[PDB]
Amino acid sequence: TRIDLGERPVVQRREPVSLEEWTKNIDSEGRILNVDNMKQMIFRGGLSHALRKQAWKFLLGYFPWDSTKEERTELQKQKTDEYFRMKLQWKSVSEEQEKRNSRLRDYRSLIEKDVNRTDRTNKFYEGQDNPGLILLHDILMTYCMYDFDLGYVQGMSDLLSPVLYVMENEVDAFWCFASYMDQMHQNFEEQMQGMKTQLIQLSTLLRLLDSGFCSYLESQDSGYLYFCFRWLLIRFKREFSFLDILRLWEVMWTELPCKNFHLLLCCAILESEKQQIMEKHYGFNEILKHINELSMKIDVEDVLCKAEAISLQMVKCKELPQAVCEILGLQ
Repeated sequence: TRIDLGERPVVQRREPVSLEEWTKNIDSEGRILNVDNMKQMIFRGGLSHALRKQAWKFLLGYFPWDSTKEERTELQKQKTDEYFRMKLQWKSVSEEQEKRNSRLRDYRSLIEKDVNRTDRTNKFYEGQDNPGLILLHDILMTYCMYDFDLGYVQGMSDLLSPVLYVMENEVDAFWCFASYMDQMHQNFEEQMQGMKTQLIQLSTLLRLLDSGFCSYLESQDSGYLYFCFRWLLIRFKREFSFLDILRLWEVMWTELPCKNFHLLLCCAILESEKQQIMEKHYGFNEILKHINELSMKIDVEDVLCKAEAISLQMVKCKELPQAVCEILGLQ
């Protein structure tokens, strides 16, 4: 016996924010007028392709919302200088230095490995002669100079590639990736807490939604949800088309409707596959295969709707447990 969530609302989404709608909210000083409203619009509709390059800078934290234009143009000047200063640090490393730096050449081999593996049918990264791959490589090496303790960990190029695609500039892509890595950091740490914390948080959400399904997974030894690992590490990057991911991440970065919205996206997908898994009586292996084969077969708009529908239903609940309250950011 547990919580009655009540009925699930139906969610309606809106058209993406146009370049024109954006420019209207900018004053003469280049400040943004209604932030909360713009965030609501970006969450509700996403961003038009033309608006994507400027607005992501604000979404990712590269440009502060309260900034003016002169503060931004001043910021880019410092960030350009700060970037190439760090790029020079690894680029001036000699063969002799590499022999004696084990951590550095380890990072480099991991980078070269993932880069060749990243988005190779995309126009930006296609072909072995593509400048885009060099940019991927360079930005990732420079991030090793920026954060040497973390360096490069597998899956970080999957996070960078859409950011590099949108920004197209080496300096801009780095600092956007840099702020993106700040929130994504504990995913790639040595003993990784925050992958474990997210899996714990995720199961907590599911036990509230359908506890029968959770009891099922425990019987199938799927109780710790390792099949959700790929989802959480790279934020669904492998489950969606490149264009779909752009829209998916735009919406997430608004930080609306609640905290850890990406966990509810997991719930959204998981409730759609809930019946097939239980009927066909899938075990841990069949579940992992079923979810991996679910790639590219998921509609973004449908999932964003269900995920928000769920959050609305949880926040409204007076009997909602405190553990979930913390996860959704109500505390």
